[PDB]
Amino acid sequence: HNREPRRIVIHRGSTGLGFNIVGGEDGEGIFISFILAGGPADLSGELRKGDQILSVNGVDLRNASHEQAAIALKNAGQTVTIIAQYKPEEYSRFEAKIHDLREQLARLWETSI
Ligand SMILES: C[N+](C)(C)CCO
Ligand SMILES: [Cl-]
Repeated sequence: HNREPRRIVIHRGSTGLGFNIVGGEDGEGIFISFILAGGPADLSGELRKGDQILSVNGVDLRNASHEQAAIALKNAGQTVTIIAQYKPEEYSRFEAKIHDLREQLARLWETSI
């Protein structure tokens, strides 16, 4: 898999981008948790679950809060230029939050874009 940052351009009409984000803790970043089948992100075929979102329309999200990221993505207009970087090892830390909890005995804080 390409692990280097990738410049992705999504064209959408008047809908969401059709993916979910998790993250926003300091040092954590903003990750794709889910891609909706038939949404603009899916149809493009370029984004994946476990991608970190580094930038949207020239707004740096590498250390954004969850709310900052959600608002930047929702308000990005119809031509969305994303810098993404595939980091599945870092992504598995979100899966470990739910796993660790069900073991130490649950949903992630997640927004649909
Ligand atoms: C409150 N949620 C995080 C679940 C969705 C909106 O950001
Ligand atoms: Cl660019």
